[PDB]
Order: sequence, then C-alpha cells, then structure tokens
Amino acid sequence: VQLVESGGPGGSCSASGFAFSSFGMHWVRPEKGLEWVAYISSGSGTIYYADTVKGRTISRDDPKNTFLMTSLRSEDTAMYYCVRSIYYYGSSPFDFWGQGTTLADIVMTQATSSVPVTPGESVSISCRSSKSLLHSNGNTYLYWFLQRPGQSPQLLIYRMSNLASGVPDRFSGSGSGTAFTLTISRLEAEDVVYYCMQHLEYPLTFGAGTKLEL
Amino acid sequence: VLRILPLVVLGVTFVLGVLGNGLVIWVAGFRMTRTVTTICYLNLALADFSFTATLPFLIVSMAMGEKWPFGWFLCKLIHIVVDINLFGSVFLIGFIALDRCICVLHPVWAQNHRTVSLAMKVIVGPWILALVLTLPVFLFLTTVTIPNGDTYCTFNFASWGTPEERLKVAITMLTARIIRFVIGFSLPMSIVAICYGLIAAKIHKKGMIKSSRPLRVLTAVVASFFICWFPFQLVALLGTVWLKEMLFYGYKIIDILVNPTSSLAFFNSCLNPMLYVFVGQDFRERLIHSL
Amino acid sequence: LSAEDKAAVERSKMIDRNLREDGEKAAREVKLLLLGAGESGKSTIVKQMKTGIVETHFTFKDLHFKMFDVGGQRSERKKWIHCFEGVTAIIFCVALSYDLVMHESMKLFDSICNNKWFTDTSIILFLNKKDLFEEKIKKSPLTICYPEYAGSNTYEEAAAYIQCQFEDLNKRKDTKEIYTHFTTDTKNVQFVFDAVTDVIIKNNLKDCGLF
Amino acid sequence: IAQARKLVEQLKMEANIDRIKVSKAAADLMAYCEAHAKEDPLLTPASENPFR
Amino acid sequence: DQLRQEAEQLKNQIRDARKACADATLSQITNNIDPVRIQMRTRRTLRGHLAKIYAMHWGTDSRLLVSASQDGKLIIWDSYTTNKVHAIPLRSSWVMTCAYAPSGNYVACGGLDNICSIYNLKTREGNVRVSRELAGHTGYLSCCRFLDDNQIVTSSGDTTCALWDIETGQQTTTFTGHTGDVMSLSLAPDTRLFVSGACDASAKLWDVREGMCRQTFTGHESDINAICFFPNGNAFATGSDDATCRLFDLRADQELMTYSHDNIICGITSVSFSKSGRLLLAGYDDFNCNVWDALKADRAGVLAGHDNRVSCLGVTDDGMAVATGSWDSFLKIWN
Ligand SMILES: CCCCCCCCCCCCCCCCCCCC(=O)N[C@@H](CO)[C@H](O)CCCCCCCCCCCCCCC
Repeated sequence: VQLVESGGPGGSCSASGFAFSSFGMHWVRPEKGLEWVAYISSGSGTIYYADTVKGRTISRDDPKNTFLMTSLRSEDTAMYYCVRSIYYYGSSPFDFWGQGTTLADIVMTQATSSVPVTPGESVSISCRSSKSLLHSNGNTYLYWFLQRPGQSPQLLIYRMSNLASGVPDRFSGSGSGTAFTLTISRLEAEDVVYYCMQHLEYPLTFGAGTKLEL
Repeated sequence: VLRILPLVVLGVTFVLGVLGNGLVIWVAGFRMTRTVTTICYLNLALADFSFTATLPFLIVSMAMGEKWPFGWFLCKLIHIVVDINLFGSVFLIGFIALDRCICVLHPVWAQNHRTVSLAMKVIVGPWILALVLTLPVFLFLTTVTIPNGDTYCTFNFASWGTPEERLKVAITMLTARIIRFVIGFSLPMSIVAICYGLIAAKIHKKGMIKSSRPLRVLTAVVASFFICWFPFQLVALLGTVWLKEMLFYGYKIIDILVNPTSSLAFFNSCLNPMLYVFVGQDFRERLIHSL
Repeated sequence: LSAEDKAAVERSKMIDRNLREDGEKAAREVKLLLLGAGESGKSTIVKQMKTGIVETHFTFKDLHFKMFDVGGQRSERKKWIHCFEGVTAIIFCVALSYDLVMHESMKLFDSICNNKWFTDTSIILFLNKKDLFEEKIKKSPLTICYPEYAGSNTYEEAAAYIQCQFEDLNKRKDTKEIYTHFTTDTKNVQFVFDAVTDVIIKNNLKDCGLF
Repeated sequence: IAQARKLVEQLKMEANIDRIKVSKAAADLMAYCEAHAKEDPLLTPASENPFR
Repeated sequence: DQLRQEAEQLKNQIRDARKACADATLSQITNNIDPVRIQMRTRRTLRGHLAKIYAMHWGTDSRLLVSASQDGKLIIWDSYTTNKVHAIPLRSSWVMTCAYAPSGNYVACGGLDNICSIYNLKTREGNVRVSRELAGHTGYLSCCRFLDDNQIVTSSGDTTCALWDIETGQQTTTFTGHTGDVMSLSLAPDTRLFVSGACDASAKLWDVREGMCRQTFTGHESDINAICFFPNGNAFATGSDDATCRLFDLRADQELMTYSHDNIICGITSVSFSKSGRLLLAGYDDFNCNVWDALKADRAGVLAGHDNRVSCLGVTDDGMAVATGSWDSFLKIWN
C-alpha cells in the first residue's frame, strides 16, 4: 500500500506496508500512453518480459522487500510504473499502482479520446479489443484504470465487472466479447484519461486512452 | 538340472517379482502416506520391478541357447535395464539397511533430521551410482554376428580393430568389470550384515526383544541377501580372475553353472517385497483394506 | 487452459511447499500428554523442567519435547482425549500421599491405560510425594486404603506394593510399557527422555517391520 | 435451593409454549422438501457440474 | 423439597403435553414418498493437511471452503481448481471447530484453547491475520457459527453457549440451561434462533434475541455430537455417540424420525443436510460417511473414501457438492 522507487544515454520498488513475499510484481511504461514492461510472480517462478524489450532485467528480493534494462532504446524514454498483483480466486490483481518514475498479440483500440463531460451528468467510455477476452473459466479480463491528472493510475473495475476497494459505488463497468465499456453515474470533480488492460496473454497491452475534459 | 532348473527359477522370480513389486508400488506407492520408509520401499520396488520386467527377455535369451532372437535395440535396452536395476536393487537393499540402522541406533538424530525431503534427495544417489557403473554396458556392448549367423549377444571391441591392442583392451575392460563383486556384493553384503547385526545387538542389550519376531525377520533378511547373491559373486569373481583360462582353453565348470547361480541371484528381486514391505503389520492392514 | 489461474496454481504450490516444510518441523517435536487426579504434582513436574489446554515445550539431548496439560479442563474427558491419539507417551501423576480416598487415581489409570485411544501409547507413571509418603506411612497404616495387604511398614515395601498394583492395572501387557518412577528428583527429565527414546526406537522397529 | 428455583423457572417458561400436531409439522417438512427439491443437485445432478 | 416434587410435576406436565400432540409418525405419513440410492464420488481430493481434520465450513459463494486440522492449519481452498488460496497458521493446534462467515470477509476457529479466533481474510495487505480473540469461556469450543460480520455464537463443554459481539469482544448473551457438555451448534436461516446438542443427550433450541432458552428435547441415550438445521428453519436433526440420529421439529417439540442401523455400532461426529432438506448426511467414525433420506428414514448412500473417522462434513449453499474431512488428513469433495 506504499510503493516508492527511484531511478533515472546509450547504455543503462521499495515496497512497504504489505506482505510483499506473497505478491506478484510488474512494471508498466512520454506523455503519450502506457505499455507493459515486465512481470514476476510470488517465489520468482514465472517471469514474462515485454515483447518490445524481450531479453534486455526484472528481479526481486523478498527479505529486502523490493529491482530494475540494458540499452537506451528510443522507445525506452518514458515514465515507468510499479504495480502489485496477487493472483488467487476472487482477488483484485493490479490493485495498487505506485507513483512511478521517469526515464501478433491482442491490442485494444479506443479512438474515443477527448470526450467533454460536465459534472452531474453520466459518462461512458468505450474500449474495443482485437480478440475476445474471456477465458473458459468464466472471467472477462479488463482492468479499468483511471489516471487522474498529475497522479498515479488507480484501479476502478478489476476483471471488467468487479469493483475494487476505495472506489465509490458510482463507478461500474461492463461489456462482453471484444467491445467493453465503463460507466459513471454521478460524476464528481475528482473524476477527471482512462486506460484499458488485457490479461489473457503475457503481453499486457493497454490501448490509447480517453481523456475526459473538465 | 543345471540346464532347466535355472530357467524355472528365473521364471518364478520374474512372475513373483512382478506381482509383489506391483503390490508395493500400488499399496505403499499410492494408497499409503508418504514417509521415508515408504520412499525407500517404493524405490526398491521400482528397481526390482524394472528388473523383473526385463527378466522375460533374459529367460528367452537363455532358453533359446544363449542367443538373442530379439532385435539389436531390444537386447541393448534390456541389458541396460538389467544392469541399471540389478545394481539399483542391490544398492537400495544396503540403503534401507543403513536407514534402519540409523533409525534404531540413533533415534534422536533419525527424528530430528530424517524427513521425506532428505529421503527423496538422497535416494537417487544409488541410481546415480548405478548409472555410473552401467555406462560401461552401453559403451561397450553391441550385437555380434556369429560366423554361422547365430548372431549372439556379447561384448565387442571392434570400435576400438588392431587385434593386439583390441584384445588387450578387451581383456582389461572385462577384468575391470571385479566391480560386479567389489561394488555388487562386498559393499551391500557388508552394509546389510554390519547394520543389522548392530541393530540386533542394540535391541538385545537394551532389552525389549519381546516376541520371536525381531530375531527372526532380522536374520531372514541377511540370509535372503546372502544365500541368494553369494553364488553369483563367487562364480563371477572366479570368472573375472580366470578370464584367460576360460577364454583361451575351454575350466568349463565355472561357465557350466552361471545360469543356475544367475537364477538364484535374480530370485532376490522377487523375494525382496516379501521381506521388507509385507513384514510390517501396518502395510499388511493397508493392503487388506485396499483390496 | 490458464491465463492467471496459472499464477494461482503458483501460489497454491508455494503454500503447499510451506505446509510440507511446516510438517517436517511439526513431526519433529515429540508430543507428550500429562494427566493426573489433580492433587498429584503434575504442576510439580512441569515446574521442574530444564485457561484451557496448557502448552509446555522443552529440550533434552537435542530432542524437542512438547507436553500437553489438560487438567485445567473440568469437562467430559471422553471428548477431548481422542485428540491426543498420536502422543508418543503419557506422563501420569499419582500422589502416594489419603486426604479424601488415591482410589480415584487408581480408577483414573484404568480409564487411561486401558482407554481405546492409547493401546500402543506408553504411559510414564509417576508416583509423587515419595518423601511425604515415607514420613506418613509410619503414622498411618497402609490398610486404610489397601485392606488386602499392607506388608512391611517401611517405604521400600509399601511403595513397592502400590507400584505393583499400578502395574497390575495394565489391561494389556504386550505393547504398553509403564516406565514407572518416583519423584527434589533431578534425574526426572532424563527418565522421561530415556522412556521416550525407547518408545521412538520401538516405533521405528514397528514400521520397519522388525516388530 | 436457588439452583432448584432456577431449574423450576426454566421448566416453567417451557410449559406454556404453543405446539401443533405432528401431522402439520411433518406436512411442512415434506412440503419444503417436495416443493423445493427440483433444484437440489445432490438429489438429481448438475448435468455439467463445475467439479468436472 | 417441595420444588423437587414441583419439578417432577412440571416434567410430567411437559411429557404429557408432548405426548398429546403426536398425531402420527413419519413412517405412516411418509410411506407415500419415493426414496431418493444416491452415490456421490470424489471429484477433488484436497491434500495438504498433515494431521487429523476436525472442522470444515463451506463459503457462501459455494466456491471456497475452510478446513481446520490438528496441523495448526486453517486452509482456505478453492473447490474447483483445488489450488489452495490461504493457509492460516493457528496459534493453538488443538482445534475442534471452524466457520466461514457469510460475507467471506472473516473465518472462525476454536478448540481446546477455548478461545474463538476470528480471522480477517480480505485486507489491504496480502496476508490473513486474526481480527478478534473471544475469551472468557471455561470449556472447550465445539462449534462456531457467524450470524453477521459482527455476531458469532460459540458453544463449549462449559455447559454454556454464548452470543458475542466481535466489535467490543465481550460476550453479550450467555445461554446456560444445559447440564452436560454442549458439543454441536447450528444457526437457523433467519439467524434469530439456533440449536445446540449437548452431552446431556439433550438438544436445545435457544433465542438469540431475548437471551433465554426456549425449548429442550430429550430423545437420546448418550452424548450428542452433531446437530444441524433443516433448511426451512423450524426443524433440526442430530446425531449421538449412541450411533443414532434423530429428527426434531421445534414447533412440534417432539421427536419425529430415527436414523440408525443395527450393523453400525460406531459414533457420529457431523451432520448436515442437502440444499433441499431431503438428504441427511452424517459423518460416522467407522471410517466412512453415510447419507440418508431424512423424510423416508432409509439408508441411501455411503461416502466410503477415507481410511479414518469422517469428522466433519458440509454442503454448499448452491447445493452442488458436499465436502467431507476425515482423520485421514484428506478433504474430499463429492458431487
Ligand atoms: C570380426 C570378429 C568379431 C568377433 C568374432 C568372435 C570373437 C572371438 C571369440 C570371442 C568370444 C565372444 C564372441 C563369440 C560369440 C559368443 C560365443 C561364446 C562367447 C562367450 O563365451 N560368452 C561368455 C563370456 O564371454 C558369456 O556369454 C558372457 C556374458 C557377458 C559377460 C558377463 C558374465 C556373466 C554375467 C551374466 C550377467 C551379467 C549382467 C549382470 C551384471 C551384474
């Protein structure tokens, strides 16, 4: 519940307040958008790196409760973000998004950015994905993150229907198959861009994002 | 006799071993909680089961006149299995003897540091040693075609052909393979005898030898490992020290008796379950309730 | 197949390994009951060791003993006594020194020794208040509780008869061994250690087939 | 004694309780079974159960 | 004195009133009812317990289940994938009961330590930690059952039951009418009444609101170990160490049907009903569980999949399973 980390040409998460040793960890990447960086699970068993930066490194220490690339690629100039995700039944993966620092596969298209919205009115945000996001177990995977200006992202609707702790009960998300949506009933001042997320496959693509002007 | 009884004994050992080892791997294997003793018994049962599965090939080969009607790959694989698992059995017998000795003589240690994890991480040591000692079986064995076309199944050194050096390497690498005895009888028989005599002495001096169970089954195991392995390790020891007089001249007594003592040696594989696993009352009750 | 359930089976296997590791160090400490009538110094013996169920753990020669005292529970004994099936041994306390009846303790031993949950669990009997018994038996005959026989009125005789009776309460003699004792006795925990080591050796011989 | 009085009151409170004939109670028992067991899986399975 | 005569007169009045209402027994009334022979089977084995299993409880979502075992382990499983979700290390391994709160946030445990430990599952931190320790109970816990996320009832061999207030931590109602040891406990669906079967061979229906016993039934010869509500709320069946189960109706206040067979001479340890209140499932300690048609009082199924005493069993609220935990250290889910 408290993730702060530090960091920064050519060459190349002090987690606290929670049981790190039983949590998965990711990283997520310019004032344009966000994209996936790496992955690790509890016990350092399964590690997926991002296809765009495959094999160039994520590593964790549980007793220290905390480490992270080799080449300063042009696309690597971005703001990297630190998240936790415990994967068990009924959990809320990607629950906590850290502040972050500065430095084929399913893709989601939104193309709905720049929707002007007024307080008190209801708003909806669309999200179109390439293939279906529904594993055979019954779960639709989409994690509606809200990025309030000048702040870390936050989880609103994990697994495309469930609602995470702290989120007021006005938020709600739905949508099946490939095209998804997020709904706000009674918008408030502290609800001013929205980011999708797939989790069926290892590459954690996001989608563009829809800024709500206020 | 001396040409028929070995086949009968080998067949009886084969069938009894298949049945008993299957029982051990089905009752102690699946239908019993996993403990160090169960690990040792299951590994020994698996060793003897692989050996007795290879056994029908050996009995066919002996009955058909020391030949190999089966394919080259079949004979190579079967001899690899026999060499790996005979050593596996004769080493896991010693391993279980060591386990019992360290559980009776030193019970405090055997409770503080004898878990299933250590049992599984050390039980493969005998298998590794068996692989090391069976590599000279895969390395230097191939089907050999007789001039009469009989195509027997023996060793060969054509891959290494100058008759002087070839025959020298042949003799030296066949008298090097002393190992069947020094690490196939001396080590296992020594371990079994020493450890089980020690536990008999400990459970006599301390007392608590109540019924006629302990001194019966504790000498039955040493006897069943001796009276069923020693003739092989005398005949083969003699052969390995009389290779010359048997390979150049035709001491035909030693070769005239290899099949009988071979059957007696293989009988131990079938006897082992009836001596390590079925004796315990808990296993007997578990088997009875299982089927 | 699996999308993030693949990351759930990872957590499952991690905590399953943790459970197995705990069991390795859980089946490492020898469990040991403690009973008695209540006047017997079970408190005394637990005090001399180098509400609800009381837990006591100690060490001796690198063997971790864990004693369970339940006499604090004044409930039906036939309901919490089966939980202690796997105890290696049962330390029983009987006071040699006739305030009310002693006969109650003898009835208790028959209810513990012959109990169906303890057919193979050895009982370390403990006759306490030996000094008080010696200083008492002179002043009062042993017939007041043992009409059958009192014998010689010296401690080395009357206590011998009490011990003989308590051994005679063994409804079974093949399996259970009653490692009786007397207890300032400083060699007591050593006696418990010897009895427990003997029981462990017997169990190892039992599941190794030699019994 | 006081315990006797407490027991007397404890039985007294249970004296005046209303009861119904066991025919009606058993009728309710079998009504709640028959009119609600069309959904019970352990009786009539779960054609595609989640424990496959 | 006169009260003893008065007590005998009151007991005779109770007995006569009870005898008056006996219009008919389940035999004649239910003779025109078809028997269920169900035979469930192991769909999942839940291994990981290294000692005896005494407690289990089914989650409200019919998905998770909690098991308390002598391993000092309270495992929260996943019934489908079998992947273990949580492994709570109990601080007192002598556990005899556990309960899974209706909201899934909390899980109950308790035992010879006679402390009802309420553990918190859903927290910001990943781990599962103990929320409350309900103490002040001079027996041994035998069954905990949540009413809401703030009220739980605990029964003990303290001849007493109790309704607590998990917030303040102080017993807010004491249910003391019994004379032996209270071994079982179960809540009505209304969460306004609950039954407790004790070692007095008697069962008792209590009142959580008024704070006072309501009904006492006596139909058994020895200790009672299990009692569970018929899902309609006004009936409950129970099992005793005398190898008999009996059905009671709270309004009828009499015994209704008996469930026993001559061959079985073992004991009983847990009793639970089906979703529809048609299958009476009981955990006997002859190393297997039994399944009856409560209405027809006929043996109908056996869950023989254990090598030791079947201690606890439970049925999902969805009704599409039954989980039995025996002393064989293995949970088993049947469907
Ligand atoms: C171009 C020219 C090419 C060559 C032409 C011929 C070469 C010139 C003649 C050479 C003779 C060989 C070739 C003749 C073909 C066979 C005829 C008889 C040969 C013969 O006498 N064979 C004897 C000894 O060699 C016997 O069959 C050997 C068996 C293996 C040794 C192990 C000892 C027994 C142990 C049994 C269990 C072991 C496994 C358990 C291990 C623990």
